[PDB]
Amino acid sequence: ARIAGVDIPREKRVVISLTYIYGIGTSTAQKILEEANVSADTRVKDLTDDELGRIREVVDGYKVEGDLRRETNLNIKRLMEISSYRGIRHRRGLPVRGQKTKNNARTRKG
Amino acid sequence: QKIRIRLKAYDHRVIDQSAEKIVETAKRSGADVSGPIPLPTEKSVYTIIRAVHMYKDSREQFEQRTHKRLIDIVNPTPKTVDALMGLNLPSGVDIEIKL
Amino acid sequence: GQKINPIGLRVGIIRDWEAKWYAEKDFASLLHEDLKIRKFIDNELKEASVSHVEIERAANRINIAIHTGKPGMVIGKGGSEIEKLRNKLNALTDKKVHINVIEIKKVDLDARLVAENIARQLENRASFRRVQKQAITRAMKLGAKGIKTQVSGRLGGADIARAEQYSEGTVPLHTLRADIDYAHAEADTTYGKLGVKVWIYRGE
Amino acid sequence: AKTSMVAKQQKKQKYAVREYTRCERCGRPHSVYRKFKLCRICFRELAYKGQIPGVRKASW
Amino acid sequence: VPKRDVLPDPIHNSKLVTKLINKIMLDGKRGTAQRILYSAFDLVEQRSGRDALEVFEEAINNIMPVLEVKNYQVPVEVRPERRTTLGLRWLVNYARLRGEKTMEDRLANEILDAANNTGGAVKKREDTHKMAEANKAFAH
Amino acid sequence: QVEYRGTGRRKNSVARVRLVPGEGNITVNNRDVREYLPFESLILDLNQPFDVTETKGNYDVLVNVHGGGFTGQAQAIRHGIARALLEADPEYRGSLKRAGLLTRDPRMKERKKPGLKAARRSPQFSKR
Amino acid sequence: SIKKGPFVDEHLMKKVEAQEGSEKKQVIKTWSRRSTIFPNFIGHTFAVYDGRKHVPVYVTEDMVGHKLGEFAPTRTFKGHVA
RNA sequence: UAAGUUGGGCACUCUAAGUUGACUGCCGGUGACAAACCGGAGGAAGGUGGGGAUGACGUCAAAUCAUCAUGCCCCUUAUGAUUUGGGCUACACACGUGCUACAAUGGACAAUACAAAGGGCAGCGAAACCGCGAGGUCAAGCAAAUCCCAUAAAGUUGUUCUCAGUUCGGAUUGUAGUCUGCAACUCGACUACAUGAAGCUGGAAUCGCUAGUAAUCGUAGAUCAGCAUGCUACGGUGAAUACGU
RNA sequence: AGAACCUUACCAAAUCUUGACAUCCUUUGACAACUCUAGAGAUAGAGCCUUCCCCUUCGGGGGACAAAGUGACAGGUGGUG
Repeated sequence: ARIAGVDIPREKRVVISLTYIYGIGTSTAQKILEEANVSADTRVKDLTDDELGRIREVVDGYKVEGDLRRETNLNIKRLMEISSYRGIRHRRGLPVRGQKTKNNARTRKG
Repeated sequence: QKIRIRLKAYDHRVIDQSAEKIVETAKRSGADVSGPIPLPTEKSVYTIIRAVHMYKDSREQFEQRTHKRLIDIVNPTPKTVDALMGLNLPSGVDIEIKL
Repeated sequence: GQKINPIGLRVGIIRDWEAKWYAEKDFASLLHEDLKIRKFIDNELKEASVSHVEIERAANRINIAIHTGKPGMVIGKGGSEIEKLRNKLNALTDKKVHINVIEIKKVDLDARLVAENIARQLENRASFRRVQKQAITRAMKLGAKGIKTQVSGRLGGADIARAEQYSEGTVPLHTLRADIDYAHAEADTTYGKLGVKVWIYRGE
Repeated sequence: AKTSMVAKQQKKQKYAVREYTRCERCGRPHSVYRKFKLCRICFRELAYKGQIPGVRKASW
Repeated sequence: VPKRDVLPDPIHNSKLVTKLINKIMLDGKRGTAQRILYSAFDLVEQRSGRDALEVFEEAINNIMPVLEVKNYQVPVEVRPERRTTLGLRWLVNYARLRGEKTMEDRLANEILDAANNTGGAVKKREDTHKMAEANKAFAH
Repeated sequence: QVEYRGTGRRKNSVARVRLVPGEGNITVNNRDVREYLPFESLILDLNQPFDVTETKGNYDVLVNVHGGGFTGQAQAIRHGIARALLEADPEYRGSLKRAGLLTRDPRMKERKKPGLKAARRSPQFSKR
Repeated sequence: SIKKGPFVDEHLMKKVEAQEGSEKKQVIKTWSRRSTIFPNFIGHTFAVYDGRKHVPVYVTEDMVGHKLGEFAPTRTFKGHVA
């Protein structure tokens, strides 16, 4: 939303707001709290002038607006464009490392 | 100084008899023989399936007894060395003389 | 299984092990070397019907003791054949040996001896029934607290696997202070395999 | 079949790790003990035979 | 036949707390269950400030059933030990099913309401009463 | 002064209970019980020795204990205390036999049998 | 995963080197299970033996998301009706 | 002395082999007086204290000729066999087992404790350095109550998430690295990042548990050049329930 | 109680037919380590070396085999619990 990306929950803590959409994610919590200081001061949105001073710079390198989308789109474009030695197994739900699919329920498949 | 030994045989009777004769032979020509120090005597575990083609749940238990017995003798002398090397007819014991 | 060879449970309590040597992590070499002598034993088995052998491993020497059915020619007239057996064993096991032949208990009341006897008698086309009657008769004549011999397979030139048992006296199997001798043998003339397990109960 | 496996595991190997510790008296491929180089059933057979000086079951 | 009962309790005043610490001990963990039941103790002593013994005794004296059932259904007289055990089990069941916000607000509300002889506890009580009294046709 | 000795062995937990004169308290491994034993407000059971045995004159305790869990260690203190009270004078031996907590409980964790799993549950039945 | 850098067989490399010195060849009979994608195989063709018969597949310019070890599953129809 | 590292003893625990001991061995009552039954005392063990191996006769034409042997029939320039790829594991699927969550007894963060058992000679890698972690590198001791694998997790001490498909949750794939393997793709494991579906205790039916029990949370061993949600063994918290057939 | 190859019993290909392996007879003998080449590899050609080591009264045996001929054969995860 205002800070970055598309939409941010209101009156919430920063640690979940930065991970509500495509973004830095919460697995990098230790790294971001070591580098930056903007964290969950309290469960509501307390964004002030002191806040967002350097967290935007700390997370700047992680350009997540459409970067993952373009990466995945080009990957699947190569998959269905070039010989689909993985694309043939991508229809059945098999990863690069294999799954040995036996319980093919109706989640990934039609 | 001191001389210590380590014994490993798969039968506590042969080990006890061996320790007794070793201690007696060592003390025959001297004295100050430390007793047969017991050691925890760890074991092994072998699970063997009691079947050939099926029946994995039906298994059998095996193991390997590992008996350790330490006997020390202080003020070493060649006489106690000869007594120790006298005879080891129950060769199940693994006579490992140390210092 | 339902019934397991009782001498497996008996060993380690009242009776010693079949093969004996010093303990170390190099048990694979010792066992694979002992298997060669165990397989070689058949040469003396086929003529002397040796029951079994206790093999000992000294500091650098090997001691064995065979239970032959008769000592006269296993020891030779004056030692005409023991030396060549020792030499052959030394060559085969890549190590020397100290043969100490002892005659099995004078009475043919042991297990493996009579097991091989009845196996050969069956292979010689003799009625297993009459052989068993003679065996149990001489078993009770010699004096034994309990003796049974089972047979299984295609007896009497048939195509049906049947089993028989002929026991006598008190034979406590579930009891552990029994001091028994379980044996086994295999016999056939033209039909499959016919296994026999002779059991001896001598003293408690 | 296994009649050529008894020699294939004994014949030359293309690189360092190409073999399996099969049984010696037996030819059973699977369920082998590397300490004894014997299969699951062979160990039980010789233990019932009392060949190994190891102690019996039911000690715990 | 033997029960292997446990006498002592951190709060010696009531021995039902032994059953409490035993039943709330789900998933093999005791410390947090004992902590949350202490929190329930404190809050019930705080909300409508009174000693938790009286409110707990009211809960364990008003929610005790006298009609149960043991393809036929028959009312059966209840042993006091089984009656108390079933009451405590229902208390912990209400604690699970309420699913409120804090660790012990549900527990304290349950014990207070049962002491009031109102609420879902007495609702289940009258359900047992009327379901068993429906089965009296097999008593003769 | 005189110092008595006792020991407690249960649930593979052995407490070398040593009793000394004093106000009546313990030092588990030269440390207090409240924080060493997690969530151990159960010291009512541990002081039951003083409330039911030897009138109510509390006797200081020094305990060096290793092995077993903290609860098993705590119950192992009771056996040592009871043994020390026994060896103090045989007058209360019968009463302790009649007051419980004297007969050592041999109930420990037993062996694991084939057929169980991560949860110690017997195998299921061939349903449907 | 990855060890000794890129993994090769050191004999198919000899054939590719011999056939790449002159004008490039579009026919190469091979097994291609111990080889990886690397820039020296551009412009060539390989017949990877999936198990029944090796089938030639031409090398493209975008070999970042493909490996020459397998082009089609050795499980023909992948063992399924659809 | 940081610490049993050191001088001193085996006092305690523990440590392995002989010895008493729970055997009805005593009392009271019941019982045809007897056997036996009930209660008790002493007593750790009261009516075989607990757990484990030992599974009668036999039943299943139960399984194994694929441990091995094994009679007979067949190929024996192939029905034997040297080497390379895969394949026993494919999925509109179903099945049973096992693992993970549906949660705020909870998750996430920080200080903090309790265990036994097993293996170890070229293997077990002390400390330490580096790295985003996996792990890279160097390195101590030890043929073992010395030294290592190896830290016990829950739990105690404080905090946060505040009832949402959730700071629950990791199925799904993509990016870059690590151990072993010459080789990780059908075809090992792990890591750092991102993505975040279902699932908010489950219908008829349905399995397991009688006391240190279930349930839960950890540890070790084999399987291995490396690869265990499977197995075995060890350890921690630890309940009610059986009135009655 | 370890399926990437070896593993595996199947297919395809390169392939031999006393065969992959092993014994019995003989020409005989410590079993070939490493490289170049054709070959997907096998395998084959070679360079190279395996190379009486133990008794040896001079052989010989055995003892391994380098390759060969020989009749048996070996072999079947081919079948039959």
